[PDB]
Amino acid sequence: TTIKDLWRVLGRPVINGGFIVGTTIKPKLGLRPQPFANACYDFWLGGDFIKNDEPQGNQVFAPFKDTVRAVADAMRRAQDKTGEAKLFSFNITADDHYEMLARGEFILETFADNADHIAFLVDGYVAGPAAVTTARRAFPKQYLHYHRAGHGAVTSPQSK
Amino acid sequence: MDQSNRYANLNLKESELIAGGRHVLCAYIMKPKAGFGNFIQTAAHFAAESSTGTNVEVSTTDDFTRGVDALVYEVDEANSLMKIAYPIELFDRNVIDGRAMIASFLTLTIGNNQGMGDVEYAKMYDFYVPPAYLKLFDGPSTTIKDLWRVLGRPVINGGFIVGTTIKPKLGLRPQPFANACYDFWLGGDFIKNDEPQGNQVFAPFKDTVRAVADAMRRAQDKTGEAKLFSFNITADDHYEMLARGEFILETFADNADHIAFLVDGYVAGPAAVTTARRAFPKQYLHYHRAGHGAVTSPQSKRGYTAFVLSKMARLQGASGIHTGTMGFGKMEGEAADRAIAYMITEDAADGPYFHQEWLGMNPTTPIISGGMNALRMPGFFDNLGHSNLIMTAGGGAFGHVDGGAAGAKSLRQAEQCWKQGADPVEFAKDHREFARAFESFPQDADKLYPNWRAK
Amino acid sequence: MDQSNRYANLNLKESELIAGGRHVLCAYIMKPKAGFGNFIQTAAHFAAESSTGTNVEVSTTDDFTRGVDALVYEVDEANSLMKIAYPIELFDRNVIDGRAMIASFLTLTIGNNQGMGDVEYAKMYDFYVPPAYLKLFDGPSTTIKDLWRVLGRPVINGGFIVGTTIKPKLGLRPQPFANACYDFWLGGDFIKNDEPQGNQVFAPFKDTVRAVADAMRRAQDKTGEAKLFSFNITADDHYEMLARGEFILETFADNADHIAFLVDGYVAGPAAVTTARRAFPKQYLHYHRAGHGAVTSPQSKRGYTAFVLSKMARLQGASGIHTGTMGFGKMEGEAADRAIAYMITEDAADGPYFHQEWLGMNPTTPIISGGMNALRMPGFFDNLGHSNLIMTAGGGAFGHVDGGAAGAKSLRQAEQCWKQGADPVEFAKDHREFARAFESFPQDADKLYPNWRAK
Ligand SMILES: O=C(O)[C@@](O)(COP(=O)(O)O)[C@H](O)[C@H](O)COP(=O)(O)O
Ligand SMILES: O=C(O)[C@@](O)(COP(=O)(O)O)[C@H](O)[C@H](O)COP(=O)(O)O
Ligand SMILES: [Mg+2]
Ligand SMILES: [Mg+2]
Ligand SMILES: [Mg+2]
Repeated sequence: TTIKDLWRVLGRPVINGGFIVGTTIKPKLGLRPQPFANACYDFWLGGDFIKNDEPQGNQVFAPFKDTVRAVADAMRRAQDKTGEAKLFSFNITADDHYEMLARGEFILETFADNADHIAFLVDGYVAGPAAVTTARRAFPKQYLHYHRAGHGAVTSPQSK
Repeated sequence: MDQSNRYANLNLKESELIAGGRHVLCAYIMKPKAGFGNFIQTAAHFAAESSTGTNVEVSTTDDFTRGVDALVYEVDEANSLMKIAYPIELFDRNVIDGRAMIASFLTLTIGNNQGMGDVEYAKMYDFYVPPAYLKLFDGPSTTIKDLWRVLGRPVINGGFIVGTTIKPKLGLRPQPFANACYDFWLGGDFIKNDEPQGNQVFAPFKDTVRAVADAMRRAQDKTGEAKLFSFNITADDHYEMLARGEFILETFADNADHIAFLVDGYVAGPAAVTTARRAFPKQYLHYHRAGHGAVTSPQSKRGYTAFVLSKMARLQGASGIHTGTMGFGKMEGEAADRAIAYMITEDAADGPYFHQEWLGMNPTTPIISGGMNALRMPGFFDNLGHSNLIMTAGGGAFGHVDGGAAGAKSLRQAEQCWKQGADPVEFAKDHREFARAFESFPQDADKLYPNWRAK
Repeated sequence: MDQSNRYANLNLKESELIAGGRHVLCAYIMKPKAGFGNFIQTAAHFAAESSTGTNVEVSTTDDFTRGVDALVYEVDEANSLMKIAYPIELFDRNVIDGRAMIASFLTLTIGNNQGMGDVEYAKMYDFYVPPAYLKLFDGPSTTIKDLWRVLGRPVINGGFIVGTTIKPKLGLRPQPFANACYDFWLGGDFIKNDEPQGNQVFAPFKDTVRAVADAMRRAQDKTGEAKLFSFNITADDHYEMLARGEFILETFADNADHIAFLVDGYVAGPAAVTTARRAFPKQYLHYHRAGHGAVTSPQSKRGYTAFVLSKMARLQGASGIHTGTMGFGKMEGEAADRAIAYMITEDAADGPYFHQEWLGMNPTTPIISGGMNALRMPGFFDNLGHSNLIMTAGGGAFGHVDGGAAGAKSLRQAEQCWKQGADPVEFAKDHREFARAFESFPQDADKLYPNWRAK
């Protein structure tokens, strides 16, 4: 999957479809499910793309399924309001391969006719190539968002 | 009962329906049966039985239902033409991934309406899919580009892939089968299972696959060239399809990307094609269409055309599909079928009724097969205009007087001749295998190149 | 070119081929295209392209291949009849369980031969399967018997199942849909999804299943009788079919054995039917055949007949398949189609050309649908000879002047009328719901019972 598949969903030209306006939901952690979805709604009124901050997942104060449901609702309300398509990149990073599947499958089922508006984010450096490949091979039809948190430990020029 | 007031609106503009992007348009050649309704009444009933209605009024109908009625927006009784617009909301979607299914498109647009007692016949010649519906289809994940890469050819316009079908269609035991594979590969690139070849009692699946894997390695070592095979994994049982595919990929090991998977999509159905498409997206999906002639034939006035079948196949995710020899081979076909090739390869193309933008959806390769040989190829390429495709000649190769290997080279040389724009008879003078194709099929040479006995 | 020497042996006796039990026999109505070979030459080539050969001689052919050739063993040009014997060794088998697949049968017996350029048309009217091949097919695992048991009827000859299809075909949102279900169930037994109903954006699958499950519980409490529903689980993607099937069974819980699974077997293909058959063998498999008319119609001279389709469906494992209204409804059909019902229900039955022993393979129910109502039912039953079947009337029930519940009862009473051998008009005097069907469909009542308004 490429930006082209994101351009197509947005109704942009598939060749040089241009700039995708995005944000990361902040606070990095701490927003409970509905406050999270409200911020998503607010940004989508002016922007295209929203990613989970890299650690956001299934924290005790923001349960995964409740948060996904609220975000799906926010997407529908924002698209109804603006008349334009909106995208979200969900973090499905996990140690357990089957947890990654369970997260991805629930998201795609929840979003339903907006399923192709969904990207899957993987913390590829800390979880490893194995996590990246899990998402790549299980969900090839969903835009695979490689997040590289932790990479700086080696990639920094300070490192030799 | 007359349902034209509800299911017909000829004041609708086709250009506005397209621009709106909320409708699938279908163009039919339909004729009402005598002793029922007139053209519009029948067309209206047709639309109803294909969307929201039945043959009588029901109390359960509400205003929301009426909003999604399929509408007859254009008719031309003189040419028996009928055009229907389907609100895209009608078509079924997967619960698991929100994507489209061609089975739904088929059920509504060409299902029960094919059995209506008040219709004599009705055939779909074209359909239009808008972006919002188009982007929900799988589309091809693998293309000829990936075959070109394995062969070491340029990934852009990598050219002609010389192929064949193993003959006998059935009867070769595992090693005789593999020996035929080895022989052809000495001169050619591509080999497919004949469509019924699988796990016959006299040619067990695993033994045949093993022998062919060995044959591939021996041919690649001998020639120093990469070789391809398209294995039939068609089955009723989804898990049989997986088991066959998985064994093939494991057996071939480091040659696993040399493997294509063949599916008899028309008789086994869209479900079988999708099984292969979704389970093995990294393997070239070879859509074989055996049985299609029952409806696509011009002799038939029912079902859908070969154009329609090919266009559906692209949405389904076929890496390549058989498009026929366009009148140059043994099967029914027309030169005008070139338009079928263009519709499945280009990003923008014209159908008989609708222009289609594919929005960067991957192309489907035209696979040329059916009584082709070296002599018939130049004419075929002239009509199509390019050779960026797969062509197979079973009889044309193994029926070569000098054997399968020579047969393969005759196909290679035949395309080189067309590419060079040379005269076939003159070209043959400096190309033995191609020249020997004249003697292999003298009846063809006599008809195609009168007074060829120059040699 | 001329292959009659190899692929034709008219000295073969059909009785010995049958007694031999080593051949699948197929009967075609074929016409050669003008300007090619005669009948036997064309039939021979037909056999070649359907078994071991191609349109030319190949060097790879050995004596073993010659042994499994399909043979033309009978011809009658005057009647355009052609009979071919296929050695059962030709047909593909599963690696995983050694069982048969109908895809192979289709690919060989009615695949590529439907596109041959030298053939004008060819249609299969009958086929024979010998024991050695017959026993390798799944057959039905669930039958009407399992529905009768749920209803509390005798498991042998449990009688008529009063059914309907929910109309509008599409457009009812979840709760209006469930309301229509509840209403009909007050008078009827069985409800099926209209064939395209699934997971439309305005009627999400899981919400609809939930609403229908609630409707079933409410209707059963109210009536004190068991109620059945047949859900469409058709999809391109095998896993989409499973996801739908599993959710339904879990949702209905202690009513799970009240559930049938409907599959559009013709457009989705044999692969889809088999997915449901093998994944849910304990759930009634409802084979819906939308699209079939494109080949089975007598207007078509290609493909195969409805008889052939039905016979295959029994092998495939269909619990029931639509067999049509046999001329009494809105779809194309003839009274002689009664023979189709007999072939799929009995252990021994005659086809147009072949007698078939089924060796105790489970029966397939004749499912009657298409423009039926209370008024049309007696005539239909007279021609068939029994009412041990499922009949649905969508428009016939929800088009009833007093609503779905009254519609349901009118169908019940219509069958009660026929079984009692009473005169419909006289019977109506003491059965209001049935009498009100006359007023619901006055054009039907006028022809079927001319002076019904007098009384
Ligand atoms: O069985 C055959 O006849 C072929 O292997 C061709 O063999 P030859 O090369 O020996 O003729 C192909 O399956 C047909 O061409 C299919 O037809 P289409 O491509 O029209 O669907
Ligand atoms: O969509 C329909 O028309 C039906 O639900 C009948 O509705 P009605 O009762 O309102 O006519 C059935 O699918 C057809 O009968 C199929 O034909 P067949 O059984 O011949 O395959
Ligand atoms: Mg971050
Ligand atoms: Mg073939
Ligand atoms: Mg129906």
